[PDB]
This record gives sequence, C-alpha cells and structure tokens, in this order.
Amino acid sequence: IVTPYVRDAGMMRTYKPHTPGIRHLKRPINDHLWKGRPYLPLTFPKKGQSKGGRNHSGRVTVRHRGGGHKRRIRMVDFERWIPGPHTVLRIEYDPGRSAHIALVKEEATGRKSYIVAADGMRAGDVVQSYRSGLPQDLLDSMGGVVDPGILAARTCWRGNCLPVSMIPVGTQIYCVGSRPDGKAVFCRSAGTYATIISKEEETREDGTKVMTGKFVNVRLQSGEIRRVSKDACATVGIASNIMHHYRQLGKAGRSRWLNIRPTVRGLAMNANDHPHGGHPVSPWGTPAKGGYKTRRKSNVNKWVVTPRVRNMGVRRN
Amino acid sequence: GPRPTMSGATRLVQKRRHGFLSRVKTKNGQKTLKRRLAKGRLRLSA
Amino acid sequence: GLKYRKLRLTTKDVNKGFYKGNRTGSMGTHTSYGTYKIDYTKVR
RNA sequence: CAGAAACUAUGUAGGGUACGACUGUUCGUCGAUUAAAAAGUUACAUGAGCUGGGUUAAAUACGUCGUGAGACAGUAUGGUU
RNA sequence: CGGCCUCUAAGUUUAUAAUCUGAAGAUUAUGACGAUGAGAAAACUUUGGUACCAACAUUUAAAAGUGAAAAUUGUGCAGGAAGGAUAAACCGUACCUAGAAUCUGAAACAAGUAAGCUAGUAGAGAAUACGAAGGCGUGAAUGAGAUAACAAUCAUAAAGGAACUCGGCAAACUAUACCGUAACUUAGGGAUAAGGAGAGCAUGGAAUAUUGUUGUACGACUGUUUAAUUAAAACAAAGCACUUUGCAAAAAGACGAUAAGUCUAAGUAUUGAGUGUGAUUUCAUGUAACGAUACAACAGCUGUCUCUAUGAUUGACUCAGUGAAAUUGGAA
RNA sequence: UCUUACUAUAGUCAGGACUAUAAAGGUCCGAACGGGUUAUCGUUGCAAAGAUAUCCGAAGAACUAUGGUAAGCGAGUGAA
Ligand SMILES: [K+]
Ligand SMILES: [K+]
Ligand SMILES: [K+]
Ligand SMILES: [K+]
Ligand SMILES: [K+]
Ligand SMILES: [Mg+2]
Ligand SMILES: [Mg+2]
Ligand SMILES: [Mg+2]
Ligand SMILES: [Mg+2]
Ligand SMILES: [Mg+2]
Ligand SMILES: [Mg+2]
Ligand SMILES: [Mg+2]
Ligand SMILES: [Mg+2]
Ligand SMILES: [Mg+2]
Ligand SMILES: [Mg+2]
Ligand SMILES: [Mg+2]
Ligand SMILES: [Mg+2]
Ligand SMILES: [Mg+2]
Ligand SMILES: [Mg+2]
Ligand SMILES: [Mg+2]
Ligand SMILES: [Mg+2]
Ligand SMILES: [Mg+2]
Ligand SMILES: [Mg+2]
Ligand SMILES: [Mg+2]
Ligand SMILES: [Mg+2]
Ligand SMILES: [Mg+2]
Ligand SMILES: [Mg+2]
Ligand SMILES: [Mg+2]
Ligand SMILES: [Mg+2]
Ligand SMILES: [Mg+2]
Ligand SMILES: [Mg+2]
Ligand SMILES: [Mg+2]
Ligand SMILES: [Mg+2]
Ligand SMILES: [Mg+2]
Ligand SMILES: [Mg+2]
Ligand SMILES: [Mg+2]
Ligand SMILES: [Mg+2]
Ligand SMILES: [Mg+2]
Ligand SMILES: [Mg+2]
Ligand SMILES: [Mg+2]
Ligand SMILES: [Mg+2]
Ligand SMILES: [Mg+2]
Ligand SMILES: [Mg+2]
Ligand SMILES: [Mg+2]
Ligand SMILES: [Mg+2]
Ligand SMILES: [Mg+2]
Repeated sequence: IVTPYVRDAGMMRTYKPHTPGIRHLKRPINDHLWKGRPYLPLTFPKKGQSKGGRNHSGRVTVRHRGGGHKRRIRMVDFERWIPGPHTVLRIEYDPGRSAHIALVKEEATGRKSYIVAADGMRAGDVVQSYRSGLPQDLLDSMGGVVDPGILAARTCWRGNCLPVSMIPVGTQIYCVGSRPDGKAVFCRSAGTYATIISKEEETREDGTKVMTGKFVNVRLQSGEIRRVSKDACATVGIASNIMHHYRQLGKAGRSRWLNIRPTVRGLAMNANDHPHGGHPVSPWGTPAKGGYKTRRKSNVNKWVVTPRVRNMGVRRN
Repeated sequence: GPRPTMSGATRLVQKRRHGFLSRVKTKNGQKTLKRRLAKGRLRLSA
Repeated sequence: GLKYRKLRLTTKDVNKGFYKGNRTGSMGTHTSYGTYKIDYTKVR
C-alpha cells in the first residue's frame, strides 16, 4: 500500500510535500472543465501597460501589478436578451474570472456565447432566458399572462435568466442586476448568491399575487438588503466555483504568475514615503483601521433597505 | 565615477532622440533648433 | 563613441532598415510582396 | 643571626625575566615549568614597518530616554587601513 | 539575401472630429506612422479541438544513428499576439570581432559586447586532458645578461599537529547500477546517514573533489537588497487577521496647473484597495527541513605555529632603446 | 543608449540524479550563463571597481536581445 502523488480529500487537491513550495498548495477539484482552448472569436488579448498597473499617463496607478502570465479576455454575456433554448456545450476556465463560464449555443441560429456557469451545471443542460418575455407556447399553456405558481415550475430552473419579478421569494440567484435594462452587476463572483426577500405585490383575493411596485428586495452576498428594479435580470443558481476561496497558492512564485507583485509594508519604508516608516493609514493618509467609510458622503444610497452589519474590529473566530 | 553608458549603443536610437525630425515636429524641439541656429551651430541635431 | 557618431549617417554605416537613395528617380511601383514593377512611362 | 630557610638594609642594571588557558583589552584570573618568571621612560617608543584587537560612520535587531524627528560612556552581527 | 515594399504589436502623432481646459495643452474615436514579429511560388519560379502554433514531452522525410525544420499526439495550469493576406529599379556587400594594430571603457587599456560553426581521441557531458587546421608567441610599446636582500605567485618538507591568531584567516586533509542504515519527522524527508567495501611503492595524470559530524541563536523555506566598503537576523514570501468597497450612470483606491477622462475592469463582496502579521504546530512559543548567517564542541588535517629551510618563475640589480608622476620659498 | 519598474516582440539554459509522470518540482549535483561569499594582490593599478583562487544560483520570483512607456515646484521607479 503506497499513498498516491495526488491526495484527494474533500473537494480540494493536495500533493506530496516533496518540496517546501508544494506543501501548502491546495487546489479545488474541477475535472469537468474543458481541457482545450476557448472560443477564439469570443476572446481578445489582454496586453499593454494596463497589465502593469499603468493608466494613460504611463505612471503607476495600481500598485502590486505586472509581470503575470499572458492572458485573453472572455466576452461574457451578462445581458442575455436573446430568447430561446441554449445548449451548454462545455464549462471552461477563465483566467480573469473567479467563477467558471459556459459556452452556450443557440439552438435556433447556432450562435455561441459565454455565460457565468452555475454550481452544478454540466454539458448538455438546456438554459433559457425569459428576459425578453415569455414565448407563446408557455404563455398559452397557462392561459394567462402571469400565474405566480405554474410559471415558476416551468421556468425557475438552474441557469435560467429571468426578471427578479418572475422569480419566487426565497430563490437563490447569482447574476442580480440593478437597472430595468442593465447587465448583471451583483453576485457574479464564484460561490456568491443572493436570496429574494420580498416583492411589492398585492392580493387579488383569489390566491394569485400581482405586481404593484417597481422594485424588489434582495439580500446580496455581503448581507445588504437593497431595493432592486422589477425588471432587473437574475439567473437562478449559484456561481460554479464554490470552493475558490479554499485554495492556497503554496509559494511566492504562484502569486507572480497571477500578476501580483510584492507588497512592501509601511514600516519597512522610510518616513519620506509613508506615514509609518522610520494609527494605521495608507501611503496617502487614508485611515486603514477605525471604521472610516470611504463612500462619498454626498453619494447617498437610495436603494438600501438594511445596510451592512459592521464588525467594528471585533475578531470573528 | 563615469560609467560606460554608451556600450551597446545603436545609431537608430540616436536619430529617434536627437534627430532633426524629432525637433522640427515638436514645440519644445523647435526652440532647441532656433537656439542652436541663433548661436551659429552647424550641427542642429545628431 | 566619441567622434564618428557625430558625422552624417550614411547607408554604409547602419543596416537596421535604414534606406536612403541617390535620387535616381522612380522607375515604377512597389508590389505587396516585395517586388518592383517597372513603369516604362517613367523610364528615360 | 646556633645551622638551614627567611627578614631588613648597603653595593651593583653584565646577562636574563619563558610557555599556555580563560578574559573584547593592559586591567586582570588561573595552569604547569623555572635560578627568576620585577618595573618604568622613549609622541599606545615604533601603522610613509605590519596588524585593527582598536581609532568613527551608513545596515539590522533588542534595551533605555523623548509627543516626534532622534539620542545613548548601551548591547550583538557586518563593515575599501 | 537582407533592406526597400505589404501587414500589424508595444507605442507615437503640430492628422482630423468631438470634448475638457488660466495659455501651453489634455482626453476619446478614427486615420496615419511604428519591428524586436508576419509576408505567394522556385532547379527553376513570378471554421475555432472540424482549433491553435505559448512552455514541456512524444512521434514523423524509412538501411541505421544524430541535429534542425515543420507537423502529429499528449500533459500540466500559470490557460498561452495583431493584421495583412497567399523581365526585373533603388540601397547594403570592403576590412576589424578584441592575446596582438580597428568596437565600448578618455588610449595600442589583463575589463566588456550579439549569432552560427567551432577536427579527432576520451567521456554521461559544451566537464577534465591532449590538439587537426587556423591564428598567435604585440607598432623596439623593448632586447641581452645576472639570478643579492625583499615582494608577488607557487612546489616540497624531519618531529609535533592550532602550541598560531580577535578568530583554524589562509593552506591542507576529505575520495561502482555493492550488503546494511538511528533519534527525529509537517510522513515528503533525515539518507549517499552512520557502519562494512572496490611488473612494480602505487592499475598510476587532470578534473570530478569540498574539512566532516553534532548541538545552539536568528530567520520556516527558494528568493530580494545599499551598481562601486555593510548579502544579513534586514526586504519579500505563501498563510493568517483586520478595515474599507453594492457598482443607478464615479464601487472604493490612484492619477489629472484641472477637468474631461484613464488604470482598477470588459472586474462585482469567494471583487478591488489599504493595513499589520509572517508556512505549519501550540495560541508569543516548540519541532522536521533549509542557510557563502552568528557561535560552541568533537575528529581529522595541515608551514597558522614551535622555527624556518630549500627550490621555481616574474620583478628588484647591470647593459642597450624609449621615457613619466606626485613634489619643490631658496639651501653650503 | 546607464540604471529601476513595466510593456510588446523574440532567444537561451551541456550532462547526470531523485520524484507520481514521457511531459505536473520557486527539487538535487554541476558546465555555459547570472551572481559577488571569503582571502590575497592591486591602490600615481591592466582596471576612476581589475586579476587570482574560493564560494552561491543555475526550469525559474530565471537570464538575455531589439524597441516602447514612466524623472526633477509636485516626486519617476523602488521584494525598501
Ligand atoms: K495589493
Ligand atoms: K508585506
Ligand atoms: K534608516
Ligand atoms: K490649455
Ligand atoms: K547547483
Ligand atoms: Mg501580502
Ligand atoms: Mg529604511
Ligand atoms: Mg552615476
Ligand atoms: Mg544596452
Ligand atoms: Mg559597415
Ligand atoms: Mg555595421
Ligand atoms: Mg522600414
Ligand atoms: Mg645563615
Ligand atoms: Mg662585563
Ligand atoms: Mg604597545
Ligand atoms: Mg611612523
Ligand atoms: Mg541607523
Ligand atoms: Mg526600538
Ligand atoms: Mg560577510
Ligand atoms: Mg534585393
Ligand atoms: Mg503602416
Ligand atoms: Mg524585422
Ligand atoms: Mg583588450
Ligand atoms: Mg580576450
Ligand atoms: Mg579600444
Ligand atoms: Mg585573430
Ligand atoms: Mg618572439
Ligand atoms: Mg611538516
Ligand atoms: Mg610527516
Ligand atoms: Mg598565544
Ligand atoms: Mg589559543
Ligand atoms: Mg579556509
Ligand atoms: Mg532567510
Ligand atoms: Mg555594496
Ligand atoms: Mg560585499
Ligand atoms: Mg501562523
Ligand atoms: Mg471612482
Ligand atoms: Mg516581521
Ligand atoms: Mg518571527
Ligand atoms: Mg538563500
Ligand atoms: Mg637604460
Ligand atoms: Mg535600455
Ligand atoms: Mg533548482
Ligand atoms: Mg541547494
Ligand atoms: Mg546585486
Ligand atoms: Mg603598494
């Protein structure tokens, strides 16, 4: 009996600690990922000095960036206006996204596009976006424009993109949008999801609800319950790479492949270029601890129902 | 002390930095030309 | 490099794509694959 | 002052007064030999003769003092003679 | 057989349009321009794994081997350009490649500089040794003598073996497909542990080839750092912790005589930024591993020393040639 | 045209050993290459940073080439 080189426990992969730089390397297990190259006409190269943290002036505006692996951007559809059934061809890995993407194919025309894959989605699954309205067959089967019960059963499936209004309360969505005709902005990262708290509805006394407001309340991944539009899009599911945050890089060289450069502490500097060298503050004088809020005061959140719960520096565990 | 800062120097970088077209075509390079021209310089650039 | 660097650059000094003619006149046009088509209306 | 050894003092500087351990150093301390293992002056006698144990730095950590920049006859490692 | 020429990347733009702006100018889009890249044929010629041409590995011009080229297949994650297409003009061609007259270092400088090839023997090898061709053994910018002291670079050494010294500084020792291998341990290691061994004085030169072992302090580790006196205990580091960021037109942060605007990001709370800590274990501290770090012990080793001697070369010295410098109030 | 960071396009790393792989490792010994640990010499030097030996890394956070961007009221770049 000999232990294998690859040691699989949980959903995280570990290796034999035959080097000090591979002992603490932990990877999530995703074997279903497409082992080939992405759909080229849906990608473009990410190069230039912006990869090095430089803006149009040429000066460093984002620190600790540059020197990473060559990459390409994946054009991912966060609007999903086109209707009809789409067949998932393969779940792929995107360097620039924590979550996984799915190369869907429109059965009507055959055009392919990328979408943030849900947790559990595999090839062959048929997804559909009801953001552009309901088709005639589905609309005709019920016999009414909106029935709060039958509609959810036929359309509230994992990977389906619907307006938040059509989704029942308590459903987990992962591509929550903000504007009535805007792309998904919230909960797009791996493992993130949002529950639907309530809807501005009224009772007809027949047991059928009907929309009366213009918004809906949803709890975001940060715990903030905020007012979202009624026509805001939302995909039913959770982002594919749930265990992303359980990974470990193991060595300093893997952070350099991810386009991350060394972070020099303020204490390790001289007093000429940091307040600390020679209360916690950034190199430019922004308090780094003490609860100071960097949101602009004159910018009030008119969509906040229940704000985030501040931890106030207390330790969690 | 002085360093060998011109070892491996190419004459293509000499024309792109201190050439005549690098100066007539810029607001700050037209001053250098006129100054060297008003002084009597034969070698206005490169 | 002290002094020769300051002389006027010629084609017999550098090779990295530096071209300079002798005012021999244009006798044709350049093709897209690097050849030359002699226009005998310009030939004298 | 019986002898021997030792004590005190008077002449006398010819030649000697070594070796090692531990102590940053001379201060010193000890080991075992030895007739004995005494001192001082000479710009520390002597670095245009050597060393760098020193004579001064910039690095780093710790300690103490100061609101702070810093300071210290502090401590440790390193540092073109 | 390169350039010119066509195409474009990073980028540039006193090009045009719009927009912002005390002037200068700046921003965005388009155009133009821009190789270090891509460009039909020729021993005669004119869609996206049904993929792609990053790294690595494998296979393939059929007598065998080797090295390319291109392609085939596959592996790992760190997920790997753009665009165009597809009857012979003009310019380069000499010499020099740094140990012998040419590049950069103020110069005829013991330094530095890109690519291909670079006999053979012997090897695992581009190691080490010899050297076929070739070049060289400097432009008197030197040559011939002599072989003191002393210096530099070396060789050997009786007995002793660190007694030297701030300190083992320097030098010396250290030596094949074998049987057997401990505490400890993050279970990978420790480990090539250790311990047993491979005709004449010698199966013989060179290189491989270096003090070894053990235990402490500090830092987990590989790395980075004051170009040219400090390479480390310092910086970074993976991991961990905290604060902040909901993106509805500006997410926060950074930048903008100052804005439009740009990076963040074609990202979205498992995102981004900032801050401290510095793997793991126990919650500052204890181990495995690692160190041109600092220190101690033990064994060996030796000219470090008792205590120096001798030998070698190059200077020093003499003759011929060439010919400096700091310095100097005046000097019996 | 030095140098620091980034950027685009390219190149380079004999041989052997171990490890789960034919290829998965900031693995091991060691040339090229890159460093500059210790000592000696040199100090009007061969050299305004060199010579000799010794030592370190050598598939990577590696090294190298040709261009590009960012510097001087503010501070560019900075594993500091
Ligand atoms: K950061
Ligand atoms: K840090
Ligand atoms: K300091
Ligand atoms: K202006
Ligand atoms: K090595
Ligand atoms: Mg960090
Ligand atoms: Mg400092
Ligand atoms: Mg300088
Ligand atoms: Mg250069
Ligand atoms: Mg020439
Ligand atoms: Mg030339
Ligand atoms: Mg050209
Ligand atoms: Mg008596
Ligand atoms: Mg006498
Ligand atoms: Mg004395
Ligand atoms: Mg004297
Ligand atoms: Mg200091
Ligand atoms: Mg302190
Ligand atoms: Mg040292
Ligand atoms: Mg030609
Ligand atoms: Mg062009
Ligand atoms: Mg070219
Ligand atoms: Mg030379
Ligand atoms: Mg040479
Ligand atoms: Mg020269
Ligand atoms: Mg020659
Ligand atoms: Mg001769
Ligand atoms: Mg002897
Ligand atoms: Mg003997
Ligand atoms: Mg002694
Ligand atoms: Mg002693
Ligand atoms: Mg030694
Ligand atoms: Mg360390
Ligand atoms: Mg230094
Ligand atoms: Mg040094
Ligand atoms: Mg910890
Ligand atoms: Mg903003
Ligand atoms: Mg710390
Ligand atoms: Mg610590
Ligand atoms: Mg190291
Ligand atoms: Mg003479
Ligand atoms: Mg440069
Ligand atoms: Mg290695
Ligand atoms: Mg090593
Ligand atoms: Mg260095
Ligand atoms: Mg001297």
